[PDB]
Amino acid sequence: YPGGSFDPLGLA
Amino acid sequence: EVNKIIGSRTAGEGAMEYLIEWKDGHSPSWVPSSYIAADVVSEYETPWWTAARKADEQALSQLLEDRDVDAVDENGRTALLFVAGLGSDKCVRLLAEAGADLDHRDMRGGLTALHMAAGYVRPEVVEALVELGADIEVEDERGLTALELAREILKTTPKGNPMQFGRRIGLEKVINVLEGQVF
Ligand SMILES: [Cl-]
Repeated sequence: YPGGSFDPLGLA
Repeated sequence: EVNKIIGSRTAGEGAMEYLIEWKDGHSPSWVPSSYIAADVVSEYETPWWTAARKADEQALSQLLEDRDVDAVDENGRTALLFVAGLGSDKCVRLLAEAGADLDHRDMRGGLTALHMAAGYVRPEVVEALVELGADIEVEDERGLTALELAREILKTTPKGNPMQFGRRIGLEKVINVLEGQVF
């Protein structure tokens, strides 16, 4: 992953 | 002759098909979403995808009736994926009762409800999913199961860091839940 980053949905 | 959409179902993959009530008085048909006007389709779907995002328990409840519970957007997500992602234990149990496919995989990565509940670190939801009977062995398009993915994200979260320390306890619980299924 790109760091801890995980927003496959788009909530940000 | 298009009066209104009075039903829906998914076709092929990431593609809706709707049940048509005609005004002129014939039988109801099914049509490919692209056959009918965009703003007709929009006024039908928009409430659903709005509610899904706000994880609104009761909206979803009344919008259920002739609509396909696993209605999919363009990326193959269903409202179950969105609500798992937002942590709504309720919306998950609601949609579960309605008959939503727990093992549904979206198409932008193969992800499922569990991957989302694990990804956004949603321990309560992960519990509900396992308990409702989701298959925990389902793999995403990298081969990763839900569990493996918690492990993978956990590794990369800065360890002696007071700020991301919250997620830490989070990911651990996710892992506790899922491992209690394998071991
Ligand atoms: Cl949760």
